[PDB]
Amino acid sequence: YFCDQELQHRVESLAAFAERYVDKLQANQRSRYALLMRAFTMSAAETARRTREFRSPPQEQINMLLHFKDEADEEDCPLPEDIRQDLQDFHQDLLAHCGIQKKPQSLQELVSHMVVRWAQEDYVQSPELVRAMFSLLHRQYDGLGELLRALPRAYTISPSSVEDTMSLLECLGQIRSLLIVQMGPQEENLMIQSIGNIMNNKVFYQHPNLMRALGMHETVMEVMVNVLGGGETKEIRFPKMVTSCCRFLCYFCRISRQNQRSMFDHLSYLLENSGIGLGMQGSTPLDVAAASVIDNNELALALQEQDLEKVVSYLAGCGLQSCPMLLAKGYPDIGWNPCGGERYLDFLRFAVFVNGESVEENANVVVRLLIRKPECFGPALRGEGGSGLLAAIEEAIRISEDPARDGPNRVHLGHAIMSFYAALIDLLGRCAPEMHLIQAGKGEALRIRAILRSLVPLDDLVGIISLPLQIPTLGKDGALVQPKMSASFVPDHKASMVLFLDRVYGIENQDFLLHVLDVGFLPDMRAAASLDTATFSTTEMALALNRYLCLAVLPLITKCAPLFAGT
Amino acid sequence: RSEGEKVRVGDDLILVSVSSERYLHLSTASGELQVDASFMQTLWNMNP
Amino acid sequence: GVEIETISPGDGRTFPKKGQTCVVHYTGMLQNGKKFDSSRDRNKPFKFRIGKQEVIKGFEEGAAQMSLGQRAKLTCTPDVAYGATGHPGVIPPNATLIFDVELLNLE
Amino acid sequence: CTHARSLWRLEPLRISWSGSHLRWGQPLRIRHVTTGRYLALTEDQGLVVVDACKAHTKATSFCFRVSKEKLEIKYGESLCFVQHVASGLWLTYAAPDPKALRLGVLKKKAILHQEGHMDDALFLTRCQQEESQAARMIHSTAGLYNQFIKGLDSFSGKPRGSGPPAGPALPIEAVILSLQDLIGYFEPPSEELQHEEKQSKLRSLRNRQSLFQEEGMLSLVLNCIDRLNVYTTAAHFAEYAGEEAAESWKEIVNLLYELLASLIRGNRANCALFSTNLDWVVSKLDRLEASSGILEVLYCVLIESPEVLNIIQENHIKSIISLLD
Amino acid sequence: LPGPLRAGYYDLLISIHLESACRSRRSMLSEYIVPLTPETRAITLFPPGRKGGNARRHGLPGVGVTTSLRPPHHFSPPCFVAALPEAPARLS
Amino acid sequence: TPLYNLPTHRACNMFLESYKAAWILTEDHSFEDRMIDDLSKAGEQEEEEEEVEEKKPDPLHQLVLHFSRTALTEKSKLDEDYLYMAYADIMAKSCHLEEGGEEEVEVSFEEKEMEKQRLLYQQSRLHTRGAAEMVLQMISACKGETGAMVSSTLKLGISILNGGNAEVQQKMLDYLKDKKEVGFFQSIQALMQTCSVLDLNAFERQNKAEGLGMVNEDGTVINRQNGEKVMADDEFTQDLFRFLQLLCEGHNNDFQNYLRTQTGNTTTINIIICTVDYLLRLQESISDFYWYYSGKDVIEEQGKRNFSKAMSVAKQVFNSLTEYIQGPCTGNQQSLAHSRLWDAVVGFLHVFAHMMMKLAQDSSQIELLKELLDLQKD
Repeated sequence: YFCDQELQHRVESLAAFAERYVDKLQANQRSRYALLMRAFTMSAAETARRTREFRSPPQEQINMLLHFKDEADEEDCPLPEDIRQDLQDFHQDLLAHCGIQKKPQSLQELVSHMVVRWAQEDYVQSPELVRAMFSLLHRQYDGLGELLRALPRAYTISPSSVEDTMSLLECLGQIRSLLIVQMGPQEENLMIQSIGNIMNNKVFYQHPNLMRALGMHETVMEVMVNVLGGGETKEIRFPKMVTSCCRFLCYFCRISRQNQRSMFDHLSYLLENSGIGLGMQGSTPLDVAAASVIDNNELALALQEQDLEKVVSYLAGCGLQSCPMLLAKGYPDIGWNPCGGERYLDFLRFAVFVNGESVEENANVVVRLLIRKPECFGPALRGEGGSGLLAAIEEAIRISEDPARDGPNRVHLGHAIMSFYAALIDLLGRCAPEMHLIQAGKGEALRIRAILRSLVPLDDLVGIISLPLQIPTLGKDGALVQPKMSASFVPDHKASMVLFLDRVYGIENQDFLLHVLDVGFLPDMRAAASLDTATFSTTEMALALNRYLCLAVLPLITKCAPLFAGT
Repeated sequence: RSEGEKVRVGDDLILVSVSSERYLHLSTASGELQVDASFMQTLWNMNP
Repeated sequence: GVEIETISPGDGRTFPKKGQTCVVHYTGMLQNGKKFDSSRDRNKPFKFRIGKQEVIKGFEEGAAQMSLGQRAKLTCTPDVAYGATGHPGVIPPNATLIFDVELLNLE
Repeated sequence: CTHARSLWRLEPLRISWSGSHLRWGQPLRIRHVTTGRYLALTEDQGLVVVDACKAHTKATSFCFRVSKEKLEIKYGESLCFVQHVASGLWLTYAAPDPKALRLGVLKKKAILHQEGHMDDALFLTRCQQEESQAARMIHSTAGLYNQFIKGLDSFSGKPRGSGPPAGPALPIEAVILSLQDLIGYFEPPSEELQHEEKQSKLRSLRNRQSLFQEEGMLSLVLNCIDRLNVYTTAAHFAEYAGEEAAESWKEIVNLLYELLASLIRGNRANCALFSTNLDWVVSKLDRLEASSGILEVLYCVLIESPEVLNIIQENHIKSIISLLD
Repeated sequence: LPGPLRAGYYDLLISIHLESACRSRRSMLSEYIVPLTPETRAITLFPPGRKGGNARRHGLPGVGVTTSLRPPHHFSPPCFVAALPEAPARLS
Repeated sequence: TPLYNLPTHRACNMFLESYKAAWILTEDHSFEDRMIDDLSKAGEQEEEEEEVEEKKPDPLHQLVLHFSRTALTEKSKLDEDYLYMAYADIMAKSCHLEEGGEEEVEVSFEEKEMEKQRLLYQQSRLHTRGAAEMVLQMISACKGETGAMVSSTLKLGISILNGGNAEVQQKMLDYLKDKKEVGFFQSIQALMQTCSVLDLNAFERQNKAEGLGMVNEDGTVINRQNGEKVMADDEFTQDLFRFLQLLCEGHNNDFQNYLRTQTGNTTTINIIICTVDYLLRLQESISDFYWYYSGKDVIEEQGKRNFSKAMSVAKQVFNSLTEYIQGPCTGNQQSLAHSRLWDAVVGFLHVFAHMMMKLAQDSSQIELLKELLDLQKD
């Protein structure tokens, strides 16, 4: 405990010098900027200082400022010699405090002589005594190393945020104390409250570096491990606990990209623990994996082929067996769980499409594994059955039509089938090679493109584009009969359809362009023009139709506008 | 057997196309045995 | 049904208000003779203001019913105090409570 | 593989070559060490293990041929094709059954087919002397305990009535001696030993305990305890069985509880097996006979199993408090 | 008092009065976060004795001013005559 | 982009980070030798224990015995122990000071012998206390799991075995033969299997990430430095094969034959064959790297670094094989003659010929060509 207090004194003094030295160096750098702006005659020096000192990231320029410790690099820095000597003197003070430099005079010498004296006195037998004694010896002999390890946990907080920092520390202490407690109702409720308080605290998103330095992302991951140890056996325990833990972790990933990196570092556990019965609804390990992989390209490149193999295995399982939860609910047995299939397809979508671009390596690996396991494509695309995507879509429409087969928040199996097919086709479309690769004519790009072309036929795609959709019309008595949300065919299906269409079969001829125009595009235009009136314009399915329009099919028209010439 | 090992005579092999990435397969579902490169494997024990 | 017993007389003059603080040094005690709350050996002049229901209503009524400096025995009914294992472990279910209460000061 | 079920004794048909090095094609009987049966043939499946009474040379005679060719043996680093001497059928693996494929483990049924496969050759591997001895005591202990169980069931439900409870008397002396020998065999390593020696003997004890538990000796001991604890007291056990039988009923009960405690000592899996039988030990806690034994059993289960502590209920806690009061 | 009883009473006091706060502070002691305060800028590496002996003289460990943010200890009075009241978790 | 407009707390955080990186980390403090010598001093215990033959262990010996007891503890896995990492590093560098030496002037015979004897004494200060037994026990206890624990254990074993010295070799051999355990060799085999080779998919992915670049939340880092996916744990596999080379160094045919076949043990694992298999995988990976770069006119700097790292690993494997066969060890010679080494050799010869031609055509790859010739020499 005494050595811990000594180390705390060391880091506190380091923070004190941090404050003083950033004040001095900030004043010096501001005066340097003013002098450089004044001195327009020194063109080369002005350009060099503007590029290096004043056109660099703050960490880079502070590294350049502090680089004068090396004797050779005593001229690159612009700091005054007095400031250099001040930091040097504090360095000598820190070394003297750490002991770098008869009767002991300091705690270090006292502990060293003490440990050597006991160990030379007797062959001590208590293993805990041996471990503690030699750990004390090592900390006393490695004072610089102990501070070197402690400084990652060191952080400097603005004085105006101290109240919220203390509140966050108390919530952290509550979670850490409840860690050793076995999970229960009251503990779950207290964890919900603490996670909510941490999320509403402004320091959570204000200081991601302090956030990682405290590092209770690992603590709530330990909460995940503890709850999922019992959750995996039989059914999930404390689904509210699982949902709130991804609430915290998934939002933590959305806060910053470094938080995203730290969460992506532990990607393997989340995908192994993600299951259909576990994450049958809500905020899931699949969700935190998707958050850690989405909108980020370096992490998408760092994605592991073993992780892709695992999620393809889960996709194969979803294709093979029906949902036990759905069977317990009493809905008709489908033979495959489209909800879980769609969730893993969405994860693969976020894995293979980042920053508005298609990542080549991940796309190739995913399509490779997909064609290695044909059962992942679902019953429609199976080789032996040959059911056909369009015929399966019509079957799903009639399944949602007949109440007996569509009945046992609410789970609609027909829309689940449609969403599974839409997600699979969307994944293939964003796994399609880039137009640059196609024009370059790379063998792997043309090969993957041809594989997708064989996988999905043109006639089924144009049929589902031309698939008629019901329309919310006012009833005879005045009751607006709108289609049931998440139970009827939705325009997101056609959106993914046409996304695959323009990413694999980029429209280059006017005959088939006008063919799909008369098939599905113009009828959609008529439907939206009819829905334009304010009597039905406020309906959610019409708003989703407008979203489909502007986000999917209107850009295709803008792209194919030059091809429309000579019509 | 494992990849990187020289193929023994009479050993079962899985011939996979590099263009279509499809395995040579013996289809008997049509009632007549036929050869076709498709997405499930067939142990072609090609012998010299 | 808290039962007042005058162990030692006090002022007989100054009685608590709803909204007056009482510092009491009590000896919580069971019917069989087993104490459960010795604020005196814990050196706690427990501060509670009458009429705010922060205290079990039998004990609070007895404290308001007694006068300052008057040592009294409160026999609180289990209905009027800790009906079902109040502070489980401390109090057995359905047991009458005896409190040796005196008012140090009527603030 | 670690299970004693994989152990097979090889008794040659000729006693003269029992210790002589094995010959290719030599007639010989394969025997299951744990169950005591002999691998042989039948008219209702290809090959099964039969009793020693049914183990005739027409059925049990197997020989390790070099290969499938028509007409010494190295312990490992070699390959042997087993064939029944008379019939000539080869020990082959059955084709992968779809139900077994749906099951997690393949567990291919052994079948005798003259048109053998190319993977019918074996890698013979000797198991250690400790494992061989453990399998042999498992066989002998199972036999003795089955005899005891059959006798207890024979006089169960029928009072003695001043007459012999059953023809075959219980092997009480044999059971008591076996219980004492097993307690000494599962005696934990002494703490006076050095660190490495103590840990090695602890490892040997753990694997022996796991062997017995996975073989099912723990379940049979529990069954014997149930059969004995059907009777409330030695007077009741003398009312049903003989008085000479009830003379040592207390000793047999205490030794059975001590053996159960030794079996479940320091084994996470063995203590987790009692997660279902928590009601059993708790209901038998209040029994006057071997009260210390059942208390020690409960103590070992609770200290070496977290699952039982997860599924302790208030009636169990009240019974443990009833032990105090 | 006998040895076992003395140890039992000592650790009973520690467990029922100091254990939760001790564990919370012990877990929080790993991180070292410090605000910008006059106390912080007054913190110095070595004691400012301004003497020859005071030069390179280490101060007493654990006696200096600590500015590291530590959540305050929370304690509740153990009173069992106030009416006992979701219910928040009790304090030590 | 300026720094004065930054908040004071953020500037303090960046100052702590920069001071940590460029001042504390750059500063070098040598406490290992002094601390090991202080621990190895027995003090007055031997003075008061002159009459007793079984003297109480000195502090370093007690440390070694504690580490050995934690190794011998029957555990499912060998958990991480920062104390053991620190102490193993301290002992390893304490016996590694003299091994490292602590136009060019030649060393006299007396100087070479003096350096060798000081190295032997620094190694004695640990192996007379149980360091060899410790490293064998922890290598066995790792159960073939790659990590910093086994990395530090292998580093300490290398520092003990430096020079191929007969006393530590004999102590290790005697301990292994006395315990008759297969854990050590099965862990070695598992680590050999878990070693890595050249990965062209990882190379392309790393190049794409490097071309992509990114930014950071605090400040900004364009083209952020990440872990080299190509030639991961290259230091670890070099240390593993160096440890095996040091075991077999000095032509100690007892340990050579023990590595070939583990007599007395129930199961034998041929570490020579495992080395052959890993060298085969490395040969195939280097051949694939050649087929990738052969279309390219000039090897980029990333490819040059990958070639250098993989080729240094290959050099270590070749040296391990040469130390296996050096001496008249007919069993090892026959095993390497009859286990696929000729095939791996033909692969390496093809790579050598084509890389030699290409790197002779390209002038700027003189360093890579010299390293190629050195590997061919091995």
